[PDB]
Amino acid sequence: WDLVQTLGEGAYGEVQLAVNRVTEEAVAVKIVDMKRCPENIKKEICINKMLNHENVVKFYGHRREGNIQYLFLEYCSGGELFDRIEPDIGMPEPDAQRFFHQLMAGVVYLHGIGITHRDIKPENLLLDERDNLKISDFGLATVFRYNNRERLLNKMCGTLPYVAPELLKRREFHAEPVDVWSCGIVLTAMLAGELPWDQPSDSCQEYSDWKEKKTYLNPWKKIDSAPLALLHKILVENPSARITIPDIKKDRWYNKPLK
Ligand SMILES: Cc1cc2n[nH]c(=O)n2c2cc(-c3ccncc3)ccc12
Repeated sequence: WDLVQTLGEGAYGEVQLAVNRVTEEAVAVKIVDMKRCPENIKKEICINKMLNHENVVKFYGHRREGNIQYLFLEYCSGGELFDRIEPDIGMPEPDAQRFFHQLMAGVVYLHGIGITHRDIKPENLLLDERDNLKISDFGLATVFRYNNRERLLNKMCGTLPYVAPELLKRREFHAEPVDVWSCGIVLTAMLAGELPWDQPSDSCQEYSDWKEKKTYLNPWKKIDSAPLALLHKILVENPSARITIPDIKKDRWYNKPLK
């Protein structure tokens, strides 16, 4: 394999595009220099070897080589879902809905084999050539159920505007509804083209305005009542009152045929 261009850097390293010379196959390569991490990078591989789904970025292999680690990962040639949300516009409601469905199938599968991605946001929803959505990056993901026994979480991980309010208050919390919340901030982004708030916290006027049901404001006013009816159920402060993926699957707007 040989490295063509540089797809998305940041911290852990870079995903670079790599095309093989002879075979006519291109598939991305995360590059991690452990000088910082060795016990973390083996957790992402652990968790990647578990995964196999049409809505999750496939894993292929890895080669440790000195301080360097290479994670060979399915190439998603449609880029990020971040780059298809237009500022203060968002996207066509029928495209929003199609992506939510494929997003609920990826997380329904994760949750079923006891993984939680923990940092779901548009940057981490890649897309293939036929524009099917894939869940990407499991280096913050973790095992919230093993041998049919659930472990509540307590560590603060994620990105502040997608994170669930209980992750800043409660000292321990279930992993599933934190993924359900993130997926609802992603639904507001796809239909509103802005993120509602910095963080779901209490000295934050925007979140306090949502809890007061001031939907006559941004971003909620750019969203139609059907899919705003559903967001009302996902972005609930109390995790045990919050909706679940089987009850999203029966939502009016989730099963509404959109043009
Ligand atoms: C950050 C990241 C991880 C990744 N894993 N697998 C992939 O395809 N990517 C990425 C692919 C792109 C991309 C960029 C331009 N055109 C198509 C795809 C960008 C970032 C990533």
